Amino acid sequence: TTGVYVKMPP
Amino acid sequence: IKYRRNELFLDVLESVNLLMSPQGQVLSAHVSGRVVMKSYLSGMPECKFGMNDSISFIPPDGEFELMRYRTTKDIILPFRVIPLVREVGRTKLEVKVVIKSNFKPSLLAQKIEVRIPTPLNTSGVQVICMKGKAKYKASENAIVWKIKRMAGMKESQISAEIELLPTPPISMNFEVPFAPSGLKVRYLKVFEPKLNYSDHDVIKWVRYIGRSGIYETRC
Repeated sequence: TTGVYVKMPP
Repeated sequence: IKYRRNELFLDVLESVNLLMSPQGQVLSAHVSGRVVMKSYLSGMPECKFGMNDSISFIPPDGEFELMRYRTTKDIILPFRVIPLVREVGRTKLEVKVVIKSNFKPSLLAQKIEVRIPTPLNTSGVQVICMKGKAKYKASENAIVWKIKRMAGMKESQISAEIELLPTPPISMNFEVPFAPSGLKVRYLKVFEPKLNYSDHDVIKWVRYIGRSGIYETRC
């Protein structure tokens, strides 16, 4: 993974 | 200005620069970065960014480089190059370099490449590497050693032999999933007081992309 985004943890 | 799926994507882009000594001193290093935020939000919300070491604004619906930092202290050096050169007669040059990955095994650094430079009295280069795939490009003049992807905290050696002829530092390159600067997006409060969509009602996305600019290591 290098461009894959990831959900933030609010 | 009105969407049904409310998202935004935070881009933390970096470029960690290094400068090591044959022994192990970090003669020089730093990182330059900018954070781009690609958004598609309904209305004109005043936001609240977060992080380590928080700019408020109303995002130009579309794409815009939020800020742009440039840290210099306490930097994460993604790789640790360490070479061994052994002389002989004037016939051969013994050279062994080794790269090291200093990060959480749960991450994969990709697009890796080491450039061990040769001399001009080069006749032929021989090399072996249980991992990766290298060749001796006579034009550019070096032993480009490329690696597909590499996990963290692991080791990897490349032993070559420069056949001299009768008569610079090893540059490295790499992309990572984390930010060398240490930065981290804590929060991004989306707030449009006018319309009915809430903050913990938005879909937030954030990615860390660290590129290697000048990652040279004196031989």
